[PDB]
Amino acid sequence: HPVAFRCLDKLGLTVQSVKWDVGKDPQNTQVGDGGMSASQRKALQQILQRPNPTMSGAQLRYSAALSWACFGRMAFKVSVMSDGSVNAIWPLGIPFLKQKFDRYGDVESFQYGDEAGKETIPSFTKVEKNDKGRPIKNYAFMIVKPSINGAMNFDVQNTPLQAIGVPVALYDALMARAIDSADGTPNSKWLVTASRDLDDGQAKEVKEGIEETKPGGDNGGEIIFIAGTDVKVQEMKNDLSDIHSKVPLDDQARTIAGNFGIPIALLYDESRKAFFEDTIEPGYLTPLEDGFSMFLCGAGYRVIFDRDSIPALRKSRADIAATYDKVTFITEEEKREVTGWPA
Amino acid sequence: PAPSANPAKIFIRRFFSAGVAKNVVSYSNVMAAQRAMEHPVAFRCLDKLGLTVQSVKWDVGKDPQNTQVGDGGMSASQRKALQQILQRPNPTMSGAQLRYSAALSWACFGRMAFKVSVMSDGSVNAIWPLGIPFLKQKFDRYGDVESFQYGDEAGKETIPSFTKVEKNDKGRPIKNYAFMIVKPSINGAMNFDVQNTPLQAIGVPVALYDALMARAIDSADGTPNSKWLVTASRDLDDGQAKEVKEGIEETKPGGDNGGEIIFIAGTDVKVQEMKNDLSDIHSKVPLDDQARTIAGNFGIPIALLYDESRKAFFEDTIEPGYLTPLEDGFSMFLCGAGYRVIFDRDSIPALRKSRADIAATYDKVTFITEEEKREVTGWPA
Amino acid sequence: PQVLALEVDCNIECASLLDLYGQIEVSRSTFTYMKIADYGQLGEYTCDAKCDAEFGEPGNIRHLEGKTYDYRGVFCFNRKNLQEANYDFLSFMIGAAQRSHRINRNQALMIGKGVNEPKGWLTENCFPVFQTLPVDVNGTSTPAFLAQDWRRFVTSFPAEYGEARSVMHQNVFGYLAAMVDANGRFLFGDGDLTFTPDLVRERIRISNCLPDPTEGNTKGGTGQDAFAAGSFVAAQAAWKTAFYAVEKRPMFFEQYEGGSSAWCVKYQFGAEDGGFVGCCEHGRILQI
Amino acid sequence: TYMKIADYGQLGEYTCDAKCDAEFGEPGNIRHLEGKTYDYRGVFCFNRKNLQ
Amino acid sequence: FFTPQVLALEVDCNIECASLLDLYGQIEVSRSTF
Amino acid sequence: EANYDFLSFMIGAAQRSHRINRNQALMIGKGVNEPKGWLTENCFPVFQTLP
Repeated sequence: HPVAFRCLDKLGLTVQSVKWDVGKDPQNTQVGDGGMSASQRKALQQILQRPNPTMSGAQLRYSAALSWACFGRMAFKVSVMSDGSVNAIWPLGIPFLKQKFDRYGDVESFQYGDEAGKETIPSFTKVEKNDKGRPIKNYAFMIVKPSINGAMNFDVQNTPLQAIGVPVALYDALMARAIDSADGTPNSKWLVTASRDLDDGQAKEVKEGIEETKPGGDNGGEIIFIAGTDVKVQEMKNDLSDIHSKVPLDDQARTIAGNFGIPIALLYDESRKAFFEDTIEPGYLTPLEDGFSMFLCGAGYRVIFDRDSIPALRKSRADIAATYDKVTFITEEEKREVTGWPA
Repeated sequence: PAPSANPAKIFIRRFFSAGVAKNVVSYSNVMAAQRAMEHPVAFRCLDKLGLTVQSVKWDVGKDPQNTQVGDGGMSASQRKALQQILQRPNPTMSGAQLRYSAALSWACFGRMAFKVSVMSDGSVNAIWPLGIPFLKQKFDRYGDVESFQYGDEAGKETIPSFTKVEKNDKGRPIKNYAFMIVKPSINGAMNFDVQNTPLQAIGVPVALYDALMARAIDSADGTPNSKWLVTASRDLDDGQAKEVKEGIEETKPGGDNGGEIIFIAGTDVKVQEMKNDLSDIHSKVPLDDQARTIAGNFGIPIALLYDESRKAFFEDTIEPGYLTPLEDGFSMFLCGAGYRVIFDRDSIPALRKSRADIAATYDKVTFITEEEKREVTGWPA
Repeated sequence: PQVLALEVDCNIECASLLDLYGQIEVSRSTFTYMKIADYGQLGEYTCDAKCDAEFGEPGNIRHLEGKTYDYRGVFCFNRKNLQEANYDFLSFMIGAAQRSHRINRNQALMIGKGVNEPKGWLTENCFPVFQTLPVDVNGTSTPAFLAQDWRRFVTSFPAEYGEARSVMHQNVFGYLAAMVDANGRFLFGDGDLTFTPDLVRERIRISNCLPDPTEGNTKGGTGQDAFAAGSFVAAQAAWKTAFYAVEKRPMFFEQYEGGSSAWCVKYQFGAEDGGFVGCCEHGRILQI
Repeated sequence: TYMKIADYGQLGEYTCDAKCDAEFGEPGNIRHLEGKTYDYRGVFCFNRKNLQ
Repeated sequence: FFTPQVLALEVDCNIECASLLDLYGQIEVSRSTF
Repeated sequence: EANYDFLSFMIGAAQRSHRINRNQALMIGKGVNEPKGWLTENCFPVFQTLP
């Protein structure tokens, strides 16, 4: 679909733009740091910057946000070598990913494939853990979007596609009317009709006369003189300027756009800053970061993306830094952390 | 390190079959990209995208997230040779033309293909772009591509992929290879999937544009441009019906009696003036809407076809849709860790003001060291 | 108008006589193995003071082989009710096809008939079959099956063959537990309302799609309920060497583009497998 | 209402290994049937003084 | 053209006896008559 | 199965049949469904020896 694909790949592109890095978390009350080795964290940096071969971290970010937007789900695969050192990351095709639950309350393994593919990859919950807690064999993530009535993993999906079926049908139906009436309506003017008694043989003389005035004719610009037997011409209006129904078409585009959380103005800079810090960040950036941060590394250390990366926030961050500099009843360290800059 | 066991074996089982050298793009997609090169708006959008990316300047440099103290600039001479090639590719070709053709194919098909001829020691010799339409690739048994077939019958260079090729003791290749940069899509299928192109969702509007414009060109020549449908009665003695015609006709600018009245004594003749509006033949209202569609799907602010729109077009679709995927694709396999291909943002003539103001205001801040004031606005060290 | 998630189906499988048979995995669709017919006799107790010898009689070494058979099917849809349904026909049918494979494979591997089906050990009829005596009652000679037979059958297995399990329909095992001696005592489990020992210690695996001689549990037999002599009751064999089951590829599911005429999208599934009886001397069959 | 999956059909047939096609099998029934629920109620009275 | 994969099973199917040897009175001679 | 790779034999036995058929066509191919070969068109000047 034109507008649906336009809104999707925009959200995919913008999320793909942020830059990853592992860092100290701000709420580091765990003095018993979970940076188990400081080498797994190094390898974890390499892998977030260079995932599984023939794929970069950018394409990983794009595919994750895209699958999250279409289905409300995010799945991945890890290959921790033997000591908490992750080797590669693979995103999982969510349409044909099946999972099986335990007896108590949760999923334990994921089946990927109907027949030959039968890799019952374990969940992060139950897998061979290290003495500190880090896993040793493969597992999967299955990041889920919350919903009503709980049912953490048993519930229905929560995606914008659930509430745009009616408008998207209206659009494809209306544009079908547009393309249909485009070819099929005559593009001719001047419906000329003769009277009854006109002696074909001179009636054709009337046709060639009225015909031989088009650009390329002979008496163009000139007049038509008909001696007797008044012929009557009528000019067809051929409006043809409302075939796509402009008014009940843009309303649909706004609905299937606003439902995805995109200011209409995008399809001025204030709207860009809003679209970045109101929908993209608190619907794709913070859940992806929290899911990865939850089970990819120990406490005290977690995945972070630098906000300065965003080219739309550079001016915003800049002035905020300037005005805070003028304040005095505040020590330097908190002036730093309020605008990034950990220590 | 590499475990060689990806979950991408889910497709080689029965959804695909190994050793066939399938084509990378559908024949319909090639034709659609072909005919869209003559369409006015599509070609206008297409060459614009390739144009802007072709203005950016390349150079190799240290990467900012350099935690790899064991720098992958294996020789520091391969990097100089790599810099030479990113500025001077294979003869009869400049780096700009590479950027233009590469990003262009990425726009039409969502892929990027290249070829390198590393001499013997990780030193790249030259780089060649590969035609996406007639490029076939061959998959392995586990999960990925091993070779690329480039040509039908005579040209059968079974070029190896980067994954399997004669590597050095450090990891750099010794022989030729290819890239096949891919744009991902739904349902994963890293390489087995359908392309990701704006051309997918512009089929209806372009056909609407051709149809309405075909109506336009047609009705311009075919509708009589003559006025004053004059008509007479069936008693006027054709022989003086001529002279009344010569009376009314000979009033044109530069005539015998030009600009004077027409007096008809008896036998009242009846004139009617046609309209022939002809001022909405192309259906302006349902034309610019289609133009706004095929331009918006390419990620183009309508205003471009004011400065704030140019800034947005640069730092919303061009950079994070053509600059970063090309740069990461190169940086993944063209050089070792710690070093990668960079392009200077300061070379964009539109962003020169914004960086300058951001540099200006940051200067005033004091609870910040000089090095991080630098790195936040380029300027590594 | 209050659709639930309750999915009561109420359909049954068999047990699995698959962990008993010896498992072998092959890649090609044609395997071949050797077999020792007989070692033959070599050397006699010759006399003394005779500078000679005898060549005896050499043995024999046969060379056998067997192929693998395939199992396939087809099922389509209509693509119109699959888009509005409140369920998933595919994942239901994917299970509905594996369900048909597991029960067909096990049954065919048991009772298969020659061509394009692995010859089961039932129809092979080279397992030595043992039939039980009939009993007298009021002059009539109705056939029966007493607990005295079952102990005689299980114990008569040659000891040098190894340990051998037994297979029987659970209705037969119910027939044994409910036997009565002369007055009123049960033979097994005297006075506890139920006799149910650990089968794995008595090495008796139970199934439910064996011939089941007590048809519908309604032919204990005193009058017109006689066992209809000539019915299978139980079997016993060193299964790890008496019968093998080969596997090459599990089931597969492939969309069939072409034949899908834009109304009924048609899937295709299949699998390849097989089995064959080895030395059918380890193994005996009890019969009425 | 709820579902009443009746009987899985017979899908596979163990064909010969020459034909380039399978053979159709019997289908299954789902029997979407329903059921209602009843109600229980009654009353009882009192005085006011006779209860204090 | 079709090479059959040779598996490594070997059915024996023969049968020995038990042995009464250890029960009998073991003894060892060196000449041919005692 | 069939250790001798048959698929590679056919693609090889198809370009070969194509190669010799093309050479045969451009020489004597007759009008419809064949390129008009220069041997059958016969508008080259032709010289003939005398006995």
